[PDB]
Amino acid sequence: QWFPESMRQQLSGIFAKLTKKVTLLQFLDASDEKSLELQSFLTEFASLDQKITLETILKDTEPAKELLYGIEKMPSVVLLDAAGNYTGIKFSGIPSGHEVNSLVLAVYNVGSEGQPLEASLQKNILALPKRKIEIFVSLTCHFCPDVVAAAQRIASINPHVEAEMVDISLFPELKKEKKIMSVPAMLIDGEQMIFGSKTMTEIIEALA
Repeated sequence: QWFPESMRQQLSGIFAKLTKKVTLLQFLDASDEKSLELQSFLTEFASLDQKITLETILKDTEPAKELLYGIEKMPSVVLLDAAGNYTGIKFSGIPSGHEVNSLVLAVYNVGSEGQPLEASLQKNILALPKRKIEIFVSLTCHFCPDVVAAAQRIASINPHVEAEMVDISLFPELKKEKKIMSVPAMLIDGEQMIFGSKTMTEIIEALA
């Protein structure tokens, strides 16, 4: 239902490049509709390749784990590498529709060596401090996934950077509070709100 053969053909090409295992860990609230929707989406996504595993934990049954991953917004899924460690990559909401690009890229960067990158960028990425990036998106926003994938790639490389995709349409009170008028919007820690499309260099500069 979620993925047509047209898209499975595309994603099969990318998931052939996976050299390492990857775990998608959902924190499932059984009484919320969006959680069960996310489970359905992730179940079908995980069946696209053997190296992708879906693990399910019920919300409010593992407080130690929820602390460790910083599980606040719902619905929620986090990415773990082959060793079982938290990559810093999180999705708050369902990355369906056009955000499938973000989940695919995140899984690729965690499940492989990644694309070859300029050494100047590589050393700038490793040089960053402790950071928490929130990338606000809508499911129909065409320029959003590229910004999510750039931020979430930094998180995959640097162990202290964390990158959370947030479907802002699911959190209307946060939209008014932080004044998220356009999208993609990007919030680093608390502090700095950055609207519009951005490059890897610009994102690293705002994270410096």
